[PDB]
Amino acid sequence: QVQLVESGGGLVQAGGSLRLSCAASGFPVASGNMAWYRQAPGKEREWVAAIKSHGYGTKYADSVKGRFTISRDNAKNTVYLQMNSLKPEDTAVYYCYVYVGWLYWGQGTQVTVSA
Amino acid sequence: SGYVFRDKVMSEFNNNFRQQMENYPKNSHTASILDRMQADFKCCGAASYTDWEKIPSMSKNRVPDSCCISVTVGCGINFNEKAIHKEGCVEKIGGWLRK
Repeated sequence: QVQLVESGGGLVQAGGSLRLSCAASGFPVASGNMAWYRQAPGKEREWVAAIKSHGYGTKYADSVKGRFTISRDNAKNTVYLQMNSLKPEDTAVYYCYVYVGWLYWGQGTQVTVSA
Repeated sequence: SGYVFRDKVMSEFNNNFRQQMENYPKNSHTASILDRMQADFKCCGAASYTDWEKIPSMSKNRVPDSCCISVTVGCGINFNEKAIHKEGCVEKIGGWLRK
């Protein structure tokens, strides 16, 4: 059992904020290598934020350093993606992945930034 | 919304383990029982040793001494990551509660 259900996607203005969540079911998030990906139509998919298992650290793509912050809540087994100072170049469908030997992902959620 | 387990008995054992982790620094009798499980089963926390970072009255950069690979007095104070058990306890201790 490997479930990944993204939620929290929506429409926000340029410079606004948005918070995504990745409700994982079937394994503890605290001991899982999880990362947030995104892909806009036309462009190629890319990883933007990541948090490794235990205290192996977090990692961010250069285009989102300082703006995005990945978090990990154990009471809800959910990985969050806090997106501050959003740009129209961040308009994409955001997926959360898990690497446990192989890769598993979810359906994704739509994020759109106007102006 | 997310859950680690699907069975009712397994998920409630998971919360019971996490509940007594909250009562670890509030009671010496409670802390001694968890120190045996963490020492005998060679594990730390519910799912990972990083669970202790969320426990109030648990000092920063500190895990219980029973989490150390070699249990010595005070080994958990300002612990090193390479000297403790990172794997959690819940799965290996009560995995037989699954359906």
